[PDB]
Order: sequence, then structure tokens, then C-alpha cells
Amino acid sequence: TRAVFDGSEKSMTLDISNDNKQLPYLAQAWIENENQEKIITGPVIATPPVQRLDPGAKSMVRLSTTPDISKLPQDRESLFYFNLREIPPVQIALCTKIKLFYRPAAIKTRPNEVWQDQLILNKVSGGYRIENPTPYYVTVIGLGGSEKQAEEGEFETVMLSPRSEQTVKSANYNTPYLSYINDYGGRPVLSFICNGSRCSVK
Amino acid sequence: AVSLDRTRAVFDGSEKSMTLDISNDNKQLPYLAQAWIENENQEKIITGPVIATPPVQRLDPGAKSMVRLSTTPDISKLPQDRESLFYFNLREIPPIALCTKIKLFYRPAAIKTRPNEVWQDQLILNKVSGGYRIENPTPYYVTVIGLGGSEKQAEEGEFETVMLSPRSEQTVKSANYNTPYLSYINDYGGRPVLSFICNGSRCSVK
Repeated sequence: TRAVFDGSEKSMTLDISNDNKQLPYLAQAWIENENQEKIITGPVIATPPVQRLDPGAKSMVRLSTTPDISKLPQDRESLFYFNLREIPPVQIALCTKIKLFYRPAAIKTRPNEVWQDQLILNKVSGGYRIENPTPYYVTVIGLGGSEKQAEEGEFETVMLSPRSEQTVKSANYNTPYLSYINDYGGRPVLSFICNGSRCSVK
Repeated sequence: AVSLDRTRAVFDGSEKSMTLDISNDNKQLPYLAQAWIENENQEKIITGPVIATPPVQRLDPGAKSMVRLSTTPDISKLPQDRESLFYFNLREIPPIALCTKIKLFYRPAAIKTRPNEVWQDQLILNKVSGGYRIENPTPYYVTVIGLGGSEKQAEEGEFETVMLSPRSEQTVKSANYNTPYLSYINDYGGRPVLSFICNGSRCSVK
């Protein structure tokens, strides 16, 4: 659901398949920027745009970077979405979107480093203002009053941009807990300790 | 699996908004429903002039809900003498999503119709080589769902559904019937069948 790249490889292929055992499908592929608008001008592209996949048949999509990848900020992450839509040739289709995180080598991490423990919760009316002081995107799943309640979250509540703040509507908890998705797809839980209006990771 | 209450919608421009019912038919798991508007080119618009709220909502197992469609003040820049086409989109997110797209016809208040008013009987069928050049001289989109040499064939026969835009024409491949029968879908989901009389290459409704 997420791929991190640094632009050292100009191309990548994804394996796609028609999982429908009976009908043929067209598979449309395209890139969107972080605001989820289609971009056909780079700096990440996908080919081919369209292709027919017969029942049970396998194929691939090629993702490439263009020279304009180097005009992106080099001290923070940039986000793209790879989109796949499958429609038989009320329109009902299968639609997938994978998050592509452009992570410049200047901000490459070590595997035993957790930047997500720098999140701050600010107690505001009707919820919290979360600060992400890091150069990376932080995908939050659950926010609760216990590890259990944070672990139950089934969806991505909010996604925090590099070096940013966002307000989320939430009940005020004495002991706030939040789960996030890491680079490997896991969902660790953080516990916060509050001091009046501000809570930091224990 | 989130489902919609209808397959097509008409936005009555004499109203400020309208609502669409959605329901989570999965009784076991919760889903997120993401809703957005597209323009006639199937391009996403998030500023107006037609908006869907909320953009994203949580549906609990078996829950029912709704999506509200509203106009911004920019809606007054669309043509007021013809309908405009938008698409209403719905994406379900499981805890491999499904995406539904219906047509949203925006009908300005100036061309508001009476409930038993028919305009699809103003289509003109022109016999061209290989078929018919169909003209829609009205301010509405008209969807033809069948064409044949009898009432039976217009309804029973398999036809490629063709949508005509306001005040335009489209050519469809077909046999040359002496007396053509055309079927369309109205705003109520009815499927009336028209019969044409051709004098020369021009056919109009009896």
C-alpha cells in the first residue's frame, strides 16, 4: 500500500492481474499528486495508461521518474499516488491507490530509527492539533484512550505532511494512544504523557 | 459494499441541494465511503460548482446514510438554457476498493419540466448510409436504449446505449427500417417506445 523511492532507479515494474475468473478487464493506470489530482506531466509516470487483461491473465505496469524529480524539495518527502482502475470493456470498477513516497537520499533513514515518536498532541477544543516536526509523512490509524482502542482502528484517520500541524476531532483522553503505519506495513502504538495542553510520546 | 439508491440522477436547479441514500450492505464490517464530483470529461473538480459532502464518511456494519449534493454560487455561470453533465463518484474503502460512477444531470430552473412532460418525441432520425443521423434539438440529454423495426424489437433487441447531448446529433449504425421504433429512458426510469414515420430521408414521431 506504500513504496518508498529515492529516484536512484529511473524505472520500476508492478505485477497486476485480472483476478476475475470469468470476465476480461481494461486496467487504467495513472499518477496523482498529493492533492489527488491526475498529473500526466511527471515527475513520476506510469505505462501503459490502458491495457486489456483476459480472465486470470497477468501483466505489468511500469513506473518511471522524469528528470524533473530533481526540482522537488530535497529535505523532506513528497507524496504521489499510483492508481489502478479495472473496468469490464451504474459503472462499477475495481480501484486501487498505492502511496508512493519520494524520499530524497539526503533524508535517508537507518532501519532502527523511529521518527514517529516526535509527534506532539496539542489539546484544543473538540480534539487535538497534532504536530509532525519531521521531514516525513506520518500515517495515523487510531487515536484512543487505551492501547486496545488505538489498535482497533481499521482505517487511516489522518495523514500528516512533513513539518506540519493538523487538527483532528477527537474526545479528550487522559492517556492518549495512537497507532501509525511504518515503512514495513506494521502498526505500532505510541503512548503519550500530557502536561496541561501538550502531550509527547512516553 | 456500499450501494447507491439509484443509477442516474437529475439535479433540479430550482433547488439549492439534494440527497443520495447510500448503505453499507456488508453486515459484518465497516467501510469508508469517499464521494467526489467530476465534470462531463470525467475530470475531478473539488471547488464547484456542484459539491458532495461529506467527502469521506465512516459507515458501520449494515448502516444507512446519505451524501448531500450542493451548488456553489459559480453554478450561475453554467448555461441556463440547457442541461450540464456531471458524474457522481463513490469509492468504498474496506478495513481492493469498489468505485461507482453515476451520471448527474444538472437541469437549470429555466428549463424545469412538468412531471408528465415529454420532449424525447422531438428527436429526428435521418437516414444516412449505414444507419441514422439522430438529432436531439431539445435542451436535455436524451438516452436511446433501443431501435428496431417493431415495438417488440426496440424493447427486446440488444442495442448499444447512446446518449445525446442537448442540441446535438450522433450517428448510429443500423438497418434501414421503413417505420423505425425508438426506445428511451425518462427521468422516472420508464422506457417508452416511439414510432417514426419517414417521408424521404427524414423521420419524425407520428
